[PDB]
Amino acid sequence: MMKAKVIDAVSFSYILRTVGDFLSEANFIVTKEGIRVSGIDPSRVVFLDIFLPSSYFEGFEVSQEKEIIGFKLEDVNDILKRVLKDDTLILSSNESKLTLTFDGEFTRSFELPLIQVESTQPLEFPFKAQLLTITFADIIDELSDLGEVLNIHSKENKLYFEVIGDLSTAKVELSTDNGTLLEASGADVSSSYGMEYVANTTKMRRASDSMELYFGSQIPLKLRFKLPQEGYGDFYIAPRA
Amino acid sequence: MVKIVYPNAKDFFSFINSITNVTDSIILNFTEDGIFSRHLTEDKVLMAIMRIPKDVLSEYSIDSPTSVKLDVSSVKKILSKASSKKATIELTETDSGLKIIIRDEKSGAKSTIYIKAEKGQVEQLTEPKVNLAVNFTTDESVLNVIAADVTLVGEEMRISTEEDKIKIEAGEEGKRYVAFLMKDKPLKELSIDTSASSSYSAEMFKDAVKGLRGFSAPTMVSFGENLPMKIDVEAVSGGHMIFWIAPRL
Amino acid sequence: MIVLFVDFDYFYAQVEEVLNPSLKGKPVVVCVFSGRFEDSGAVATANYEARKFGVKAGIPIVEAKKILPNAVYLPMRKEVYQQVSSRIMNLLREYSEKIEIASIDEAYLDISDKVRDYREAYNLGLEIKNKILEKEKITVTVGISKNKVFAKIAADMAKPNGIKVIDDEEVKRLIRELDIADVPGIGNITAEKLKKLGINKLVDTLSIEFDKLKGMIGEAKAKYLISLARDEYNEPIRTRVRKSIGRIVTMKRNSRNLEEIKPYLFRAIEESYYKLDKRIPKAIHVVAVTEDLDIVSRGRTFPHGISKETAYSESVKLLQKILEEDERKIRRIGVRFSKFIEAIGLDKFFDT
Repeated sequence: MMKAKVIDAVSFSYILRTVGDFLSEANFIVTKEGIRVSGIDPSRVVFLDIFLPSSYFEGFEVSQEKEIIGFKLEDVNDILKRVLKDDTLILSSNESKLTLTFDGEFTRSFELPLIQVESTQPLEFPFKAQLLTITFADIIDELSDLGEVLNIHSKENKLYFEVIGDLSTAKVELSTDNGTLLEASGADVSSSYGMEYVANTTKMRRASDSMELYFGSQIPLKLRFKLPQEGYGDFYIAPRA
Repeated sequence: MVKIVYPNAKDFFSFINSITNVTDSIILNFTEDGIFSRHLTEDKVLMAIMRIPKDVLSEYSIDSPTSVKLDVSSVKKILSKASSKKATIELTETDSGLKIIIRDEKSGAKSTIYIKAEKGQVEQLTEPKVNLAVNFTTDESVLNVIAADVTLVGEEMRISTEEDKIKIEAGEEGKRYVAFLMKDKPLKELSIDTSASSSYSAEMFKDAVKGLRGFSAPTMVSFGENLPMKIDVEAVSGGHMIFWIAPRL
Repeated sequence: MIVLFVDFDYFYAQVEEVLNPSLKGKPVVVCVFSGRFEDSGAVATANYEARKFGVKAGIPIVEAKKILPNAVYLPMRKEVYQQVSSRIMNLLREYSEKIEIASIDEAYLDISDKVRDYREAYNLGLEIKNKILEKEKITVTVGISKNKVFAKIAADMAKPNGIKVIDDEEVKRLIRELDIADVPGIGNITAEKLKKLGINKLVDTLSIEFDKLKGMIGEAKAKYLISLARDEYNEPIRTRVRKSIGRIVTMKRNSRNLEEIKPYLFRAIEESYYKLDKRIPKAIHVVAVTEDLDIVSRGRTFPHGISKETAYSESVKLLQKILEEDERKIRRIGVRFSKFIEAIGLDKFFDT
């Protein structure tokens, strides 16, 4: 049995919508540290790993050193869309059900029977950058409709996003020298990624102020969206063949 | 010859549109007491009733009690003129149906529609004759929350009393919803004579709730143990829109 | 067919008399006390002494009290009436199985297989009356006729503590001679139009256009009154409400061939929906009996109903699943439906 009041229900719902672009179902892994969600999408291109620390919540309570709560992303996300302006959201569980309760102008709970979800598991990067998440999201939202492939390269600690689609192209330079990068260092390295996967994560702007981008040649793109406290939403995206 | 002047055109359109939640075609009945319309869905589970006492009309004149049938296309004509502006509506019979004049109150013109419509013979207004043990007052925003919630979770909803609250439940196999309504959270009023529960089509409840649109007044909901639910809203300019929903037994 | 209808006399109030025989012969009024104030509510049932003075079911308690200030007013004790009624229904089941319990105080027995004719039916009604008086001290009225509606008219004409047969000759007379408002099912709301339509008798509905009957009206009531007047109404006695409905059929040969099994499964579906009628099922199971007489089934639930088309397509998928999951030949194939959605019309709240 556990219980947690979500301090930012909007951030919480955008995190779960992002997870749901990749996963049909998942386990909340609940410990006194907080709540973890990990998985690999069906195509096996993307591995994600979210950690919401106990401080992300209010009145976080646990009965168990580890509680595994299986759920369908779409069902949870459907319910989260039902949140009202002044609602507090409280997650709770027992042996049989996950409950989402909205406490506001009146009280409303939605229950979902637990489902059995097979648990899941799977390194350093030649290049590393830090940037605001809003900066990443603005740039990607713009490039994402131009083609199916995001090309990423670095040269002399500058980062370049390029897209060449069927009809149009773009090239964005990101660097400390201009408005857009916080820190960056490493080798001159080039790789390409499926744009739809990267475009999905721009929702993380509603939960995250800064992020880490890591990549190298023929290795994954890691996007760490840093959350309040010790929290993160990591997405690892396999390089194109 | 039937001649009517409604002081609030906005409410007039709200009534017409509200009835449309139950039928595509509308029958208006002109009686000695005023105007009413009464329609049920094909399965008879949901009824819409518009009642307008003549004492809230600016002018009301009939020769004999008479009905006028507005087909789907006539309903569409009338609603195509729907507006929020302050206006008056003059409704008069013609040889082939009705004339409707809408008169803008603040400067100031008027526009007309001609409706081809079968006439005649008022059928009596019949409602459930039922004693309803539980009543509460709320508004359209709350009921719309409830309707969207129930409809997301199940085909059927159950409403009951539990101590001094109303409990609303819906669900399919494990997947359930439960809400509690009480006085001041969020209910404006709550009267529980005797404890009661009934179950209803969530879709029919949602349709009745759509029929509250445009009315600002508080909405009253009444139900009893395995009895029809009554939903009643009084228009600002006078007269009521009422929906009845048959229970699941 | 011979229907024997039992109507318990002034039931709730009669039970109070059994419990306190010092009440018998005085006005007794059993009330449902609601509601927001002193004496809020309605009379549930009054004994005949009370009824004499116009105190009866549905009148407000306050209006009853004005008329009969010194009558005995009792609150409704439903548990007690229910216990007594269940016992009596149980006694009636011993006469015929074969029984539709229509309400707490009304049951229809099909005794077509128990008696030869109305004279034997009559004597069986006296035994039933004697039995129920001996076991429960309750008097009842028995009505005997060829269908449920005329059995009930016979009991209406005979109550309280009565017994009446309406035979074939009298059925023919009453179609002509009986006020249409006295026909079971037809409330004052339908009948009071026909009074002004020149339809004062059951027979008067044979001279009106069938379409003109739907009407004032309504199709289902039209097919009801017309087949009564036509003397073609029967019956039948509906025993307990089933939780699942379906059909299984034997195939000419053992098979695992979808194309050979399908016509049998579709016909089971067809037979099934006829029986469901107005009931919309939420669940469907396909049931197979294997060559070696094992049973294998698979089902699915659809939160909104299952139409016959949905049942056609879903049943094939569930049969495919069986075939994928069991290596054996099947010999019988069938379908069952359950978890019914049953809507009742706002009708049943207008009458009367």
